[PDB]
Amino acid sequence: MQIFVKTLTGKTITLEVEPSDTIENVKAKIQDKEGIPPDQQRLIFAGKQLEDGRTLSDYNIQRESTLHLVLRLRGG
Amino acid sequence: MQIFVKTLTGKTITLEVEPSDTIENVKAKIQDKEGIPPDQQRLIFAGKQLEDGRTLSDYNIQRESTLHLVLRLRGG
Amino acid sequence: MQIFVKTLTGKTITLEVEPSDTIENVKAKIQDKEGIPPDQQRLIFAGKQLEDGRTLSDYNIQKESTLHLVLRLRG
Amino acid sequence: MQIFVKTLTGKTITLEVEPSDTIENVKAKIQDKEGIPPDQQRLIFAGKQLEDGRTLSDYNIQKESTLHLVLRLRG
Amino acid sequence: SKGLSNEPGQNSCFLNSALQVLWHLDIFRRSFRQLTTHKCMGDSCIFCALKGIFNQFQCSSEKVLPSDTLRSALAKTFQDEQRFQLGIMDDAAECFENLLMRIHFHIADETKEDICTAQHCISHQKFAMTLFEQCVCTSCGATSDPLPFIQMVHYISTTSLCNQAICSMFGELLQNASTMGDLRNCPSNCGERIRIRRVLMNAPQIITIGLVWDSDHSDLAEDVIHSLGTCLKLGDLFFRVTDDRAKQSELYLVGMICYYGKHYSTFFFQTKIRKWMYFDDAHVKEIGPKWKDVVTKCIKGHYQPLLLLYADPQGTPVST
Amino acid sequence: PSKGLSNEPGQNSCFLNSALQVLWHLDIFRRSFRQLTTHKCMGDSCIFCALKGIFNQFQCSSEKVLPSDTLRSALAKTFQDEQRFQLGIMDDAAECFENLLMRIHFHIADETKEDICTAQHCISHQKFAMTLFEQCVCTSCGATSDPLPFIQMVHYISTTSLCNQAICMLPSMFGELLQNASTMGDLRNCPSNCGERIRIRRVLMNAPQIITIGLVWDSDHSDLAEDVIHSLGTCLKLGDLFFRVTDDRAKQSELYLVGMICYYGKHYSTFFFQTKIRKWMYFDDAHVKEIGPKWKDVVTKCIKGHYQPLLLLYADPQGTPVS
Ligand SMILES: [Cl-]
Ligand SMILES: [Cl-]
Ligand code: NA
Ligand SMILES: [Zn+2]
Ligand SMILES: [Zn+2]
Ligand SMILES: [Zn+2]
Ligand SMILES: [Zn+2]
Ligand SMILES: [Zn+2]
Ligand SMILES: [Zn+2]
Repeated sequence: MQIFVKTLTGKTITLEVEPSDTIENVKAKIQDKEGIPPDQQRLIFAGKQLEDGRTLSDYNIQRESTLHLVLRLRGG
Repeated sequence: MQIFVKTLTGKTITLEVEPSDTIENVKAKIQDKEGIPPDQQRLIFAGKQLEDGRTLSDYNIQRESTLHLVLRLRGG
Repeated sequence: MQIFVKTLTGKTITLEVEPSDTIENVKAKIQDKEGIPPDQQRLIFAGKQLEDGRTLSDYNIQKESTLHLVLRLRG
Repeated sequence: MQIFVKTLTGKTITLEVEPSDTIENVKAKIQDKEGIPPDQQRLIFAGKQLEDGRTLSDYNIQKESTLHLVLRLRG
Repeated sequence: SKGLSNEPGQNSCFLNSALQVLWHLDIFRRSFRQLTTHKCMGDSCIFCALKGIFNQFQCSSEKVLPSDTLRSALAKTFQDEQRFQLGIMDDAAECFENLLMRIHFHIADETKEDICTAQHCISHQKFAMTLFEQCVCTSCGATSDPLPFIQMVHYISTTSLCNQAICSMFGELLQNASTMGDLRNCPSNCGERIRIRRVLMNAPQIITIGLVWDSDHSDLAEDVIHSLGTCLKLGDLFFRVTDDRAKQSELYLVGMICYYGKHYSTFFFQTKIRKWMYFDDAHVKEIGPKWKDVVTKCIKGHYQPLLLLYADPQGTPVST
Repeated sequence: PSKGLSNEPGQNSCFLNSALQVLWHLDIFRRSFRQLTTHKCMGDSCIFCALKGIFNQFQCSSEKVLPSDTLRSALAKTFQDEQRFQLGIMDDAAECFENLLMRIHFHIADETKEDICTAQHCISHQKFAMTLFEQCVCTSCGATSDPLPFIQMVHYISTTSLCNQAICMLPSMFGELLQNASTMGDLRNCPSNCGERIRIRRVLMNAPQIITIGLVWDSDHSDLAEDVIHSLGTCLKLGDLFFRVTDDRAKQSELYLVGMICYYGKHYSTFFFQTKIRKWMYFDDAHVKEIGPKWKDVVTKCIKGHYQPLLLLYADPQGTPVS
């Protein structure tokens, strides 16, 4: 299923994923297309922050769902 | 499989895992026993940092192996 | 551990709390700073209103978290 | 980008550098600050010696990284 | 237009004020009519009490209607926390908020992850604000851990709405007001101080604003009514708005709950008559077409608006 | 057995002969290497094969002096692209020592997907290597940096840091002295900038049975040599050598100085305590001499010759060869 990851700059990422894919794998796929280290990534869906251990199926994240990518990083 | 996780205070976390468990999978078990968020967790074995997306059998981590848990804290 | 509270004036005060504190305790400390009785105090954290009886840890209120104080208008 | 160099005397200095900088480029900056000629310079990062022709990016030298300088004694 | 009854000791104008708003918002009413399924609580069921009141609002020919069926379902549902109890005086915004929550609890399949996906849930599909808070330092890059949550009402301080007014486009006024005391140190303590950012992620078609008051006898009342705007551009209510529908969404002031001396009232725009209306429990009265009259009625009675309700003119009820 | 290694005018092999003497005289290494039958051979040029031929001569030959030219040649061919250890060119004994240990691992172990040596026959990783991680930790605010793990065969410490920390202290303290000297300049800012300062912390997670200390010199004619020699101790407590020592075998480990590669005047030589004769030997290529049974005898010679110790080898006397 193609899921949509939306970033703060406005870029709407599209990824081919399956419900088995853990949030860590979604973060990996994101790194394959943006170069953002998963340790700096935080995913958000329906106001809930998704955990890397859980999987899309655990959140009922159906196809064509839009996810929100917020980055938690340090300075300098 | 029983593997052991050494904290820097000397506490030992015993974990029941499979060779096919990923590192993010192991960090989730550590959170179940300690409440340590996985984003704070860094795991070290044989002088190498363990990558979230790779498995325990990738690093040839066997029974009774000892992993070292180092934490990244923001502080304050 | 310190905590931020957004008062009715729109300003922020700092409260010294521990996570095992009930919110009646947090309400009492707000009363010593802002002078509002706890019965007129509505405390909102992350959308939900803190129901008296729970502790600060039951809402995952860590250090430097900001509570939104709201005057209850019984009518 | 800022990196640290632990010098022959145990003192820590600061190198202003770029990820695309060859380590021979880094060795020249160390010569100007510390006076050690390049052929006598041994740069160790994470237990491994840096070999000429490579850049800081090749070794994942990032900001706040520390290079350990050892003096080469040809005999 | 109808009215609601309060016995001498009933002390129920908090419910009645909120009951009028829900009945008059076209989005909530037209949605609620296409609902024939709910987790009934039996006797302490808010849905069935609510339902019963909406049937009489549409079919009954009486001028004043009873709301005691909702008062008991509210008192029994909240008997463990001693809220909205039978006879006591309570808060109207609290009542308006817990009513929306209790509705969702009746129209949801209790998702384990607590997400709400129900296409028919009015409280989440039309009213709820899904956003997150985050501290972003633009000088050193640092960034705090994002805090996401859902709120049903956006609360803004009165001392801040007025002050920013002293300092057409009152969405920026609300955003500038809501962020007044939100200065924080940089997450990495680089020396810089930043303001907390909130960015909305969905597209609510009804935006309900809460006004935090300083006392039951506020002297800012008159100035607060003078700073209110009728047209609200959703694209400016928050630091950022992700949904494009919200980016171009303009919402009009449609209803409002007011407090005055331990009592509650409700002003509302009946679009079927193009005139603002007034409901003080059982006493109904027409105000006029111009919003200026609502202002004059309010500043003449020292009213304190507690809840402001903005509706998307091009809104839609829930869909199958 | 104490024999010499030939060095002809121009071949500049004293840096290799100095390292070779250490490896042959180190009990945990020599006995381990003898039990090693199979190896990843590189062909006619192969360090393991040249090393074995040298070690077999050290035991079976009756000649007072032996040639290292086979290992010299194999080292040159192995590092031709790096332009190191080339024929006729001087080189560094500690670099030579390090790389011999590294290539021994390449000859003994197998390439693992994650570059993790676990082979019980690898002398370098099983007995020499130190497994560490570095971290910045602030006690005041609790902030911690990302741990940086790595493996090293030699622990390098500055000679000026060593001499200075010796004056501050003015046996059973040499470990603490080495640790305070190593950490002297490792002051950094808090990872989160609370305003306080921190010291880089090094944590040893394994238990080497041979610790190789490398002295970082300021000059090739150092005027700190005498103070360095007088600052060196003969007993190392491994549990004190690093800020943290997490392995129980290493907390209890006590290692004694048995070898020392020395630099002087663009030349290299080696002192070693033969546990049999109970005396300190000295090997300068072909010249083998009896220094004496007391460490002071080595001190007197090093100070008189202005010798600059480069590698110190501390061996656990309760250590064991590879299984
Ligand atoms: Cl030469
Ligand atoms: Cl210690
Ligand atoms: Na992760
Ligand atoms: Zn019911
Ligand atoms: Zn809902
Ligand atoms: Zn900053
Ligand atoms: Zn061979
Ligand atoms: Zn090895
Ligand atoms: Zn700190």
